[PDB]
Amino acid sequence: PEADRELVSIRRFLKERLQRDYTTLRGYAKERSNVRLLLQRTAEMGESNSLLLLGPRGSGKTTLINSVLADLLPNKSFGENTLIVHLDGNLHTDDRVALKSITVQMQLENAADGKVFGSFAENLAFLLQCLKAGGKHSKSVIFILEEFDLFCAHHNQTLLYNLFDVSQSAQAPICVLGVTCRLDVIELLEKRVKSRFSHRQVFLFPSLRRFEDYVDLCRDLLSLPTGNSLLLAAEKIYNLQNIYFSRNHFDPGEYGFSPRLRDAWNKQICKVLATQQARSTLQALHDFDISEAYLKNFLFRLVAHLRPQSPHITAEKMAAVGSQFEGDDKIELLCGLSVLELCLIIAIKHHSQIYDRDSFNFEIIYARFSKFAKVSTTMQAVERSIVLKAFEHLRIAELIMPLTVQKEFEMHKLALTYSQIHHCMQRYQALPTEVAQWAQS
Amino acid sequence: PLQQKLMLCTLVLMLRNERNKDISMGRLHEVYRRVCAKRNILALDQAEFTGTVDLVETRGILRIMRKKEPRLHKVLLQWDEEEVHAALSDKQLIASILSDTACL
Amino acid sequence: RTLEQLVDFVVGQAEREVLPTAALLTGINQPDHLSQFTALTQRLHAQRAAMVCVLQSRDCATLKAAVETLVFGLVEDNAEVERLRRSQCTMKQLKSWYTNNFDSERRQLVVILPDFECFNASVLQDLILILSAHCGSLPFVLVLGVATAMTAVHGTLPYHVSSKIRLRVFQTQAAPTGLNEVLDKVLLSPKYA
Amino acid sequence: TPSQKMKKIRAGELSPSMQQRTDLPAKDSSKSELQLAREQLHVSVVPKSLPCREREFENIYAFLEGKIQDQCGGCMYVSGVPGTGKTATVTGVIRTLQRMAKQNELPAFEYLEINGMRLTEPRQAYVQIYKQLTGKTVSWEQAHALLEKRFTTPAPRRVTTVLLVDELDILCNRRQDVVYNLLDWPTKSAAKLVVVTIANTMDLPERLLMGKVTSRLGLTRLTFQPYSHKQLQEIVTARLGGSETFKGEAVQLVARKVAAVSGDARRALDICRRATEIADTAAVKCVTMLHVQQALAEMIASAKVQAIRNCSRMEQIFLQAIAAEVTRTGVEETTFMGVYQQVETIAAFMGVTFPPPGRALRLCSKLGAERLIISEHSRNDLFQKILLNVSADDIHYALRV
Amino acid sequence: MEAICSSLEPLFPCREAAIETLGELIGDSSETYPSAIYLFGHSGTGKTALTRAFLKECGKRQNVRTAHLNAIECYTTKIMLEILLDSLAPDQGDALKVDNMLDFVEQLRRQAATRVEDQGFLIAVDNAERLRDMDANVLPVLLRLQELTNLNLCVILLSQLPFEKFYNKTGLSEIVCLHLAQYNKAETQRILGSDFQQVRNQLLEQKKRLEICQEAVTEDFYNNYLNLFLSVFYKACRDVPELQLTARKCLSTYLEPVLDGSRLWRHIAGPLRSALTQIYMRIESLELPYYAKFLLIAAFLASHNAAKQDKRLFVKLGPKSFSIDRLLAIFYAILEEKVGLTCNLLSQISTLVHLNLLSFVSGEQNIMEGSARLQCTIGLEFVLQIGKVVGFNVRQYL
DNA sequence: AGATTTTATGTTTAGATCTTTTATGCTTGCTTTT
Ligand SMILES: Nc1ncnc2c1ncn2[C@@H]1O[C@H](COP(=O)(O)OP(=O)(O)OP(=O)(O)O)[C@@H](O)[C@H]1O
Ligand SMILES: Nc1ncnc2c1ncn2[C@@H]1O[C@H](COP(=O)(O)OP(=O)(O)OP(=O)(O)O)[C@@H](O)[C@H]1O
Ligand SMILES: Nc1ncnc2c1ncn2[C@@H]1O[C@H](COP(=O)(O)OP(=O)(O)OP(=O)(O)O)[C@@H](O)[C@H]1O
Ligand SMILES: [Mg+2]
Ligand SMILES: [Mg+2]
Ligand SMILES: [Mg+2]
Repeated sequence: PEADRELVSIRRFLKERLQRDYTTLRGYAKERSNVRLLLQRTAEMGESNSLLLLGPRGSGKTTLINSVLADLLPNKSFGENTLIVHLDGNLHTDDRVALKSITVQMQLENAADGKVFGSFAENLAFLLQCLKAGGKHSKSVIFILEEFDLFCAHHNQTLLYNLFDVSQSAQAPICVLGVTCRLDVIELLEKRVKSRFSHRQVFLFPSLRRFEDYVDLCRDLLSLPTGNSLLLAAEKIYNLQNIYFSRNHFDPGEYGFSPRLRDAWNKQICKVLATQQARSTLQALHDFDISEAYLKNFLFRLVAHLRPQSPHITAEKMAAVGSQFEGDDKIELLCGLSVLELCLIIAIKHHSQIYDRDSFNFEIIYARFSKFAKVSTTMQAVERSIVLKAFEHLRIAELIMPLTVQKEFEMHKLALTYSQIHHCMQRYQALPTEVAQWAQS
Repeated sequence: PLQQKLMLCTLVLMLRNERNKDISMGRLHEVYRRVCAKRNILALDQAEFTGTVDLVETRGILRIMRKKEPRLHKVLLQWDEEEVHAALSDKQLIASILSDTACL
Repeated sequence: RTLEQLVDFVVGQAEREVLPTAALLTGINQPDHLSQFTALTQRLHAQRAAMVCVLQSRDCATLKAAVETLVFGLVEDNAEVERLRRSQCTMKQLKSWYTNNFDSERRQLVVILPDFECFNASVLQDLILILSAHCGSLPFVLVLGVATAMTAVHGTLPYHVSSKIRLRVFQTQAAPTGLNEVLDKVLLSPKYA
Repeated sequence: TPSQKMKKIRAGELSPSMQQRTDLPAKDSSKSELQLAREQLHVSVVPKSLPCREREFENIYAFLEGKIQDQCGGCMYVSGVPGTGKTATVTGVIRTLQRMAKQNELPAFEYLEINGMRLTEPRQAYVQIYKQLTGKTVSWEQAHALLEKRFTTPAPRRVTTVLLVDELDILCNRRQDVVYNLLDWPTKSAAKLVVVTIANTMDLPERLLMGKVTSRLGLTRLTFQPYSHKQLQEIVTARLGGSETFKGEAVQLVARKVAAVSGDARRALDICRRATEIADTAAVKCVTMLHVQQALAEMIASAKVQAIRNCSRMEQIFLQAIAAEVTRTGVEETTFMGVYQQVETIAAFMGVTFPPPGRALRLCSKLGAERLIISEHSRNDLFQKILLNVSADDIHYALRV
Repeated sequence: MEAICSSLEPLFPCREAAIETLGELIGDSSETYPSAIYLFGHSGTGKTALTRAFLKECGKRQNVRTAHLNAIECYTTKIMLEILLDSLAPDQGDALKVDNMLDFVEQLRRQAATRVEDQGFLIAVDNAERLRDMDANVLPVLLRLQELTNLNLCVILLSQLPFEKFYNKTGLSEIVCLHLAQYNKAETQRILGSDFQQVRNQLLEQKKRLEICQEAVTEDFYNNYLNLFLSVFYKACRDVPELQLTARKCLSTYLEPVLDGSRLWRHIAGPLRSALTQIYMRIESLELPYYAKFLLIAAFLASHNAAKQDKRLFVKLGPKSFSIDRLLAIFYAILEEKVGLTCNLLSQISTLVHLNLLSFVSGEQNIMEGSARLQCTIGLEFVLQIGKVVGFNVRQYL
């Protein structure tokens, strides 16, 4: 069957685009132009700059940096006159780990095949002496410090004070480039380190606060591109792979759709996104979080469901994944509890409603439960030990949290709003009527 | 610097008008923004205001007790106001800020 | 008699997920039972049915120290049947050592816990979850030494921890019965002057 | 073998070279005049003679020339807010003294220098000072012993040695042994050491140094005041030369709005470079005043109202309800439960439904990662505390106007 | 992705939706993986066994390298990185060494290969709730290990908690949440009844009883017995392994009238309501010395009678704190014999503390200085039993 | 010219320290039942 395999090619294409498109950048014209002209002036003119990408998580900061590096690196001038040192604040948790990584990535004489010799002090002295020994004739370094706010937390901010100071000095032309999500990262800096920082800052707020931009983004993310665009994209990716993410990138030349298939797919995508139901699902999704990582997660859950029996995306499929997104996940845990733990939570809700959210105890809740169990005519048979193990089963799900003493007398707090328990009372399967009457009063 | 003058005048005003001398950086910045708004001059953001108060701290006029977050840092004046008034050397401005109770 | 029943329990697990485990309702007189557990290690080594670690409460203030003394006791006990530093006796090294030795033949990995009442509760529950995670790959048996009663075992083991427990209860004879036996057969014997 | 490389490094017999460019740097004559101003305005290009720091130059020069010619030794403490021309003036005085000693108008002298933030440990200064003497790298104990053998023992012909020490507050620690040794060595007659110490705080010897260390530091002191409205203009117009690429009102606005904040000179020399880069993309060859206004608005940024306006609608309802609970309860620290109740009230007013609390914790985590609010780890839901980091009037300014 | 779900469905009845979602997200290895998946559910829901069978079938059928973990084992991050790279970089021997998170990312970056072979990696971390209690850079890196290593890997996480508990101050990357719902009564009956041939073979290997059982142990009989079992036991627990391990013993009691010649429900409903009281206890009287008994009931009166009532009872919320001298005073008041203060009596106090019959609510560091506070931790019925064996009527002093 | 303790050194983790802040407890000062 040919129709069974074109859908597999479409699904692998859309999944590979949603997951591995590390250099494509929609939007940010002037900001990308600022970052590109700054790195270009550092590589050519020997200026020592510094920059600080800023913005909410999920906006394309790493994608912007990868786009600028992917368009600058194959120039055979930026690639020959500039060495690039990535650093990350989650992996380089101490100054000496980041310093050994700097010594390796710059290929200094004391590195020797990835095992740096000498102490942290000797590594800092050799790095600063190599940087002081250079000049405009030396190669430009481009430091890229992702998670810069964690680099601010290091002792004395000492590595930061070095990395800025070379940028303030007539030494090697380096370009420090922090990338961080906090909008007030600059007040974390020490006043000396803040003085040596050049205060230019690039904010990357997403450009799709309007809903129509969100619908256009969801349409462009699902449509199959024209084949000449696949040729130009594969040409650019081959140019960045002849010279890091390039070992496992998109490579869109592996997939080549027929014009009738691309036309039928883009027709179905425009017809689905013209519907009021898909627009209502995207409206709720945009109302929660506008960031592109959220939409790509929703679209990956949508594209993953394209079985050969059902090739087409439809508005009911987007409504099903959107109903999967919006549901409360603590009510779905409360519905899985057995009737004894549900009676314990109802006794906890009664003790909280009566005493105005005072902290409870296993003894108080067991007494309030036994006052119902003596007349329940189905709960007479339970032992105190079974109710105690049910209370511990409530405690390990973090539906009950300790105030931070014997395990039967420790004070506790309910972790639920009363509306969540009230919706559990309606969503519960095969609830006995005695518990449903006791819950009302 | 003029922003350091406005910071010292708002700190003297909040220390004079209030029995509780537990002044945070955010509680001081929220009054400093209203004072700059009534003076019809542009106010610094909190990220620059923290560096301004840190630069005033080097003179010994203040002492900042650090906390977990930059908003929660506690400014503590270490000069008396009779010295702060002679140090600012702009009595026509301090007479305007200290008579501005309504902006607190 | 209780020794033969415990050895039959360990060999029956060896003939064959939850870890099998054997509560031993021993008396209040805790120091006396080290000879009992030593006789259990002597029988299990003489049959070549198992290798035994013994986890004292003094050695296990934290989960790290408990795992280190457990792996160190199993490896050095096997070395003493036929010295790595205690910093490097990870459970992964225990799995690699068991595969290098006894995968070709199955010896049980008995872990005596003589003073069950003296343990930290969180360290003991985390250790039971760790030993339950390795069942199938590593055959563990967890005999215990409960000086009080089984209600203490049901109290210190929560719903999640007791979900992975298949315990069997053995009972040591009462201390006054042992005193009466010693007083009648020894201190009143005709043969001593 | 690597050990021969490390031994040649620790003996100093191989200089630490850095890789050179494959392509030659561009010639000076191809540059535009605006590029010439952009490279004269770089902060790394120190002028040969600093404008507006003549009095401090005469002070440090008279102190160092008297300490060198008298062959006695001593100490000095210069201090001031960053960017005020401290280290540039001290190195300019020392370069002038070296130019004078080269012509035999002055006795010759050695010039050691350290910096307290280039050292991982306070004791590593002993490793570095000895590295400016012999060039060997040794352990700090052997280096401290050899430095005591050099300074305590009179060995003619001993030459005068000037030990500049930037960043004195990093070298302190609790024991204060390193700063005590560095200030105690000049007091011995055998050592001709003249130590100069640069720092930021004016009150450092009384604030954190010990009483004997403050007694050794002495009463000779100099304070670098912040640059005023006029000196910052003189600095930038000295950097530009005779070029008219900058309007005089543009430099006046840069100096007027930088001197009002800090008095840093690096801020003025960075804002003028950004103004040159802004004028370059407009294809004009003169930096007119609106380019300076755009560069000033960019580099004294205040982008939190843009962040609140760019938030998703449920996050804006959350930011309204946190300020509503702050106004209602009075205290500035609110639990998540009352914030969620005010969220349900505001969402019932606006007509949109709100996400259930497990998604409201995701909204609170996003605002706490963006630092629009301060919030705890999410493991203690409904009882976690939510400080508002942005001011309450900024939220209404974002969501109304 | 079809063969894996076809091979897992017979092992896992009533999980066709979860197996279908797992085989759509991380089934085929040629297709790119989501960066992280978080499936969650209650105890007994079958997530550890499901991810183990799924990772085993994907590793046998395809090119993937699997790595299963228990995060309780990783008290330090170096243990987790060494086990993860022992599984994802096979046959490295004892030469394997990982210093920190950076070395793990670099050595995983070395494992990337050509796209023709379509390799994949998979990491399951059971007990993922412990990941938020450790180094606070393990969880954010694990949620973007695919972007960091440039490598086709998904990091599955397994916990009893929703992902709303897992957010930190710095935020987190996106994750594909998945919910394993616990079964209703009908699906639980189908799951308990899915092992019918095993119990039928177990009875047929265990001789008139053999033919009278094999002619009457057919599928409707086991289904009706499981209906009679779940009519009483589903109220206390929905936990499937506990229902299995109790239902086998209850069938062993239930089967006797059929072997010995409705008409069954009352004979089992005797024992069935006895097994209901022994639920969660997984089983297949504290003798004391005399003066230890008096010390224990005196500690119970000290923790149960409050400080003010001793003056009226002895001159002749929770359990209360009591100092050791208050315990000795109540012990001498109730003893009515007056033994001396030997070493053995205070040794009995300390060894009652060591057995968790008493407790140290405070003090601890200064037991001898008199600042120590003890708290009795036993129930009233054990005290009444001790007072029966002793002959001291405790209820007079309460 | 190569293997072995030997020693000197650097790192890391557990413990001492500084500082704030919060609390039970030690004492006080009335306070009030028997
Ligand atoms: N402007 C954009 N153009 C293209 N893709 C984008 C853009 N913004 C976000 N994305 C998508 O969002 C997802 C995450 O983006 P990205 O990795 O750039 O965020 P990030 O900058 O790493 O955030 P953080 O650094 O805070 O984790 C990526 O899959 C990327 O495809
Ligand atoms: N009076 C001046 N004239 C010309 N340029 C100046 C003047 N003052 C400062 N600069 C420029 O600003 C920079 C200030 O560097 P300098 O080392 O003097 O700062 P600093 O006061 O030592 O800072 P810190 O105290 O943070 O170490 C110099 O590189 C110089 O180019
Ligand atoms: N749908 C099912 N069909 C058959 N057996 C099941 C099913 N669900 C669970 N089980 C059984 O449950 C047993 C163990 O469950 P498992 O340990 O996977 O639960 P868990 O979620 O890991 O528990 P915990 O969260 O407490 O670790 C397995 O032996 C398995 O046979
Ligand atoms: Mg990133
Ligand atoms: Mg300086
Ligand atoms: Mg499990």
